[PDB]
Amino acid sequence: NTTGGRFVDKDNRKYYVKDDHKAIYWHKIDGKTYYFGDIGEMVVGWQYLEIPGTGYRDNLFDNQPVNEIGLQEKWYYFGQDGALLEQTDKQVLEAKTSENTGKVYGEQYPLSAEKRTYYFDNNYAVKTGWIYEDGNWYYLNKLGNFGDDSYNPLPIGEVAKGWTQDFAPWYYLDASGKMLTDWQKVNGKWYYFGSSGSMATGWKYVRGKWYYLDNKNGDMKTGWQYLGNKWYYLRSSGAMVTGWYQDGLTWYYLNAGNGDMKTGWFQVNGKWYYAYSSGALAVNTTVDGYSVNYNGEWVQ
Ligand SMILES: C[N+](C)(C)CCO
Ligand SMILES: C[N+](C)(C)CCO
Ligand SMILES: C[N+](C)(C)CCO
Ligand SMILES: C[N+](C)(C)CCO
Ligand SMILES: C[N+](C)(C)CCO
Ligand SMILES: C[N+](C)(C)CCO
Ligand SMILES: C[N+](C)(C)CCO
Repeated sequence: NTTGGRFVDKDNRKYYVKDDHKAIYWHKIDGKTYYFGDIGEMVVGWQYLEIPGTGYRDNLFDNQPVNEIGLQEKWYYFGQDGALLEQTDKQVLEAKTSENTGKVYGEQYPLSAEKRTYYFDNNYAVKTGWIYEDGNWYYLNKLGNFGDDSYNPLPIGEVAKGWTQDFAPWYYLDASGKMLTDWQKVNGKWYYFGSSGSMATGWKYVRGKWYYLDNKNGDMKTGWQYLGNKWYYLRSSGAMVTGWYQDGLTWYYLNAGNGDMKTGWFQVNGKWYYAYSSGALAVNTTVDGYSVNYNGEWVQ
């Protein structure tokens, strides 16, 4: 693509000069790809740059008009010689930090960070999103942090850990980035991630039992829960109860199918029972005149 010029050392930097003009941005020179930024300085190592190939940031020299278009940006790695790493699969590289990113030929060595595995797309840019590796799903960040002036792209392409949203469904990656599935206890509470990994919220039927995960935060509930102007009792295991349930000495009746707590007179196998407005089963007394025995049965 670019020819007739020659690399030059000057002012502690490396430039590519052709006819007294410093190349800028993306250039392909004799089988290798380089990036010279907005004024010519040759880059090395980790770089967050506008994507190449369009023409708006390619084959340009400081003696030319630069289109105001603001192109998408992604991470790229350049060798210490400024040559782009044309990887389409994976590479072990040092964790992107503030010290080892955006540097240029002529600057001192960064500061060791820690080696990590980075995956790449078919155009040599760091890959983002979900990936399945060695039997597990990992989420490679697609977004950076904050906005405009204080925007931070460092997180992009990194393996996510802990609670993470996918832009929104929530997921939880373990200490090594592994996405959890099914029942998992996190911070002492239970969560159900099903088989796809997305966090369940609200009511969920799992293995023949009903459970209620916080409609917002997803954490499994237990004990008495007032849901939808109805009471339900969830065992310590979280599983919903149906039928008779004794809390202390007080009895309650959870609807045989839906599970909601009953109040008022109700029948169970022909026999009549009465529950107060709190659910407490009436026993050995009279209810509006009708006698109820020790089992709460309406006797004559
Ligand atoms: C793990 N994935 C999120 C990619 C699968 C469910 O869509
Ligand atoms: C991040 N979540 C709200 C999904 C977890 C509850 O702490
Ligand atoms: C069955 N759960 C996974 C909900 C917890 C009981 O230990
Ligand atoms: C457990 N159920 C989902 C059936 C009751 C709430 O509608
Ligand atoms: C006769 N009882 C009122 C006790 C039964 C509900 O119909
Ligand atoms: C036992 N309950 C929580 C259902 C009654 C309080 O009114
Ligand atoms: C189970 N009951 C609530 C019906 C009474 C004890 O037999």
